Amino acid sequence: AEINVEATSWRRVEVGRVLKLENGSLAAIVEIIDHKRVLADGPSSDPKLATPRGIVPLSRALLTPIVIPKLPRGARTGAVKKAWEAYGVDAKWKETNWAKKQLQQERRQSLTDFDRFKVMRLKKQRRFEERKALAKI
Amino acid sequence: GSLAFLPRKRAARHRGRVKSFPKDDPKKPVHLTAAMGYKAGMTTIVRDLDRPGAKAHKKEVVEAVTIIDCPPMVVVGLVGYIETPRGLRSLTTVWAEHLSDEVKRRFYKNWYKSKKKAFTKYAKKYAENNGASITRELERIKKYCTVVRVLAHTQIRKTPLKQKKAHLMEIQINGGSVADKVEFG
Amino acid sequence: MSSFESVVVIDGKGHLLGRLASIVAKQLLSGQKIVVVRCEALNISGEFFRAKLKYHAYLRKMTRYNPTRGGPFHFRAPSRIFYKAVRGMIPHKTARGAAALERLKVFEGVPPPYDKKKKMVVPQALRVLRLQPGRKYCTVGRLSHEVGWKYQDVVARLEERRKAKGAAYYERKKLAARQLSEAKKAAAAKVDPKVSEALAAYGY
Amino acid sequence: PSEAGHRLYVKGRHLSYQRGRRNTHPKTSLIKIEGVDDTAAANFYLGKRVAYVYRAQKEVRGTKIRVIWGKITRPHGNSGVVRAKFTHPLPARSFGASVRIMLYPSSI
RNA sequence: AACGCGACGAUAACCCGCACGGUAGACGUAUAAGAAUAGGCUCCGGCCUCGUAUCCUAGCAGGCGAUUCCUCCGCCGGCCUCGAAGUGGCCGUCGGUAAUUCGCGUAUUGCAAUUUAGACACGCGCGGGAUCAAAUCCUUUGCAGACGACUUAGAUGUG
RNA sequence: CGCGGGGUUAAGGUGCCGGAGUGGACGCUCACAAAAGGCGUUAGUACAUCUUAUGUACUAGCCCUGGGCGCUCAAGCGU
Repeated sequence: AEINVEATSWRRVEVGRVLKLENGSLAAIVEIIDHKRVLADGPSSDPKLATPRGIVPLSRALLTPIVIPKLPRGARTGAVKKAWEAYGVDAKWKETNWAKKQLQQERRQSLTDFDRFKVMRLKKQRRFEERKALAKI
Repeated sequence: GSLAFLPRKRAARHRGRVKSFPKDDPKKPVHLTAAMGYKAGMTTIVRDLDRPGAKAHKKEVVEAVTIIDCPPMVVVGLVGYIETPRGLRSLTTVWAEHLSDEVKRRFYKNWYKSKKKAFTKYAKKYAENNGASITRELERIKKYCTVVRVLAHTQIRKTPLKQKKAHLMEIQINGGSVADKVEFG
Repeated sequence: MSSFESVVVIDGKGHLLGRLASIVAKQLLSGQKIVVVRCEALNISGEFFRAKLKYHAYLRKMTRYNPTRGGPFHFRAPSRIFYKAVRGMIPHKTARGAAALERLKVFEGVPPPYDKKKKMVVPQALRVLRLQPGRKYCTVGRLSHEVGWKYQDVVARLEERRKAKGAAYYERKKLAARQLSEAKKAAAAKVDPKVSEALAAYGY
Repeated sequence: PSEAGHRLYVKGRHLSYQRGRRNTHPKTSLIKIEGVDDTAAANFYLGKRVAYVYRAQKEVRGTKIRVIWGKITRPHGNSGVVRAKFTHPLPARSFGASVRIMLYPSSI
């Protein structure tokens, strides 16, 4: 009576699932409209992560592993903000690897030409300790 | 006349290409696939028939046969064939020492005007130790080819004919892995 | 994102025929050299038998074809089925059109120049990105094999050999991935950590 | 030794002239700048100098290199293609040939 | 396929004169798993929207001498490897070699007017004196022959 | 409707040939002729059972029968 099934465990869409829009802002689903549209809201204190309450097309969105546990359905902006601060969505999103890639990307894009000359010089110094280590092993 | 043979055209080659070989499987023993002979003549045979269902059982069929002379076949060369999306192709061919006289006059056209230096720097390559190339060439046959045909000729010097020019064809070795049929070759 | 390459090699597996042909023909006219490998692994949408009528329909509307250049010749290999697609998308009666086809170079399987090189993919012509999941599709290899292509088992066996060589390539790349990651961890203790934070504050 | 490049230009390709179905006007040319994909990126390259460099198989100044100079006038389409006007129109057989887009005049 | 192709055998030189140094488009023209997309990878810790990545990248178009480093690159040999339309690895010789820290010269090319720098085919291509190797022709032959056409055999020999 | 430079358009178009979107939203489809045959799919209407989800007939789509290349979560149709 042993069953070994290796299938794909996708992420549910549900009330409480927070999702990522393309502008870098998060929103918590509070009621599902159709198979293609849900209505969501992000009450984050961060100006970069805030999202107005409204319809989010799921094609434009991306499902994140974070989920609010017992978010009531159709909860108004105050009630989602209460669950937002209690569960700490912003802290969990910063730990999420998707945000580190975003923060790496933004810091890379803000590099000026003179700070680009550091990195060319600076990776060269780091690379030199890499090669005597690589030649050792 | 049959449409499968018309339009009628002369054979562009006197010997005639075999055009088809039996299919090869490794499980059989190593053996060759063809030989050349010389049409000497034809005679009469009486035979004790033992064919079931035949009213001529245990009786004397009179039949006509042909006598095809077959001189011992001197083996001179080996060829290996590699498989390509544009069909089969020659990857390489290899020969031996001491190539006999009548096989060069096939390689030539005017024996008497020309002088005898066919296969000279090839035999010099065999004697002056480029053996790594023959080690390269024989192993190249082992590793890559999938069809190996041997190169051998008949000898006029044994058979009663007024010619002296030899006759070359390629004869396959089937029945084995690619490793076995080259060491035999 | 609109980068100019010397030659770009397109893997043909899982790519739709005419969408790959339309993208390739625009790059050839723009001045890009194209090499297509695995033309036997291309895909044509719809069931196999729908591909059979349009093969029979093309031979219908042409009285007295040339046996060597056209007619059923074009369907007798997968490489030249694709070449027939790109040629109808390019002004072949102009010298600009002839020049664009000389930039193209199509193959069945992966020849030895191009198995050591990098094979890219075209997202806008991928079958699994453009076709609905329930829709049925055919392979151009089995289209040409049922027309008269003779080397389907040939290109198969050379490809299963190429996988075996590729298996040894990863096993060498595995060991390089161990040593590179180990050397990164090993030299990080003596990496002068005034400068390690400098790279982290710059994105590297 | 440096072992570095010396390129100070963006690479481009001469696509075609300004044309309809069948009426081509040679006095304006179409350039695909490498890296530009929207009309927004094309707005950076407007009024930048553009050179077409080729070889002629005769030395007139000790060199077989000849240059035709021009400028990027306006964006074209939605895909970042730009319109270029040169002192003389580009040949015709340069359709799909390299074009050097300089970074001057600069407003950065 | 006489206007497709592969392998192999045998294969043209010195002297004198004299004319010039292409390519539908190099400028870092760097990057090899396979396979699936109702899954997959792995260092077995974990990881995958994102190639928005990785390598390389400073100096007279990149000098000289140091301090200083045994890192990187290149050429020849050896050992192996690569054949679907052939190539890379390792070792050794030699040459160069900002990971770090300096002292020397660049100008008046006078505020832009070509950044005259790669790869391949042979250096482009020619006229008179100068040498092998074959074939065509010749004689002959008959398994071939309407005529052409085809095939033997002629130079030392089982002629 | 004179000869030129620049800008904007109409009718038509923006997958390639071909300048311009493999653009965005929502559905449907896999190729003569009649109240015609569909145990193909979707959309709507009218009747009947039910702790005492269904099953019968229609209406509307649109399909099976009655320029090249190529396309099918379209490069087809409607807005």
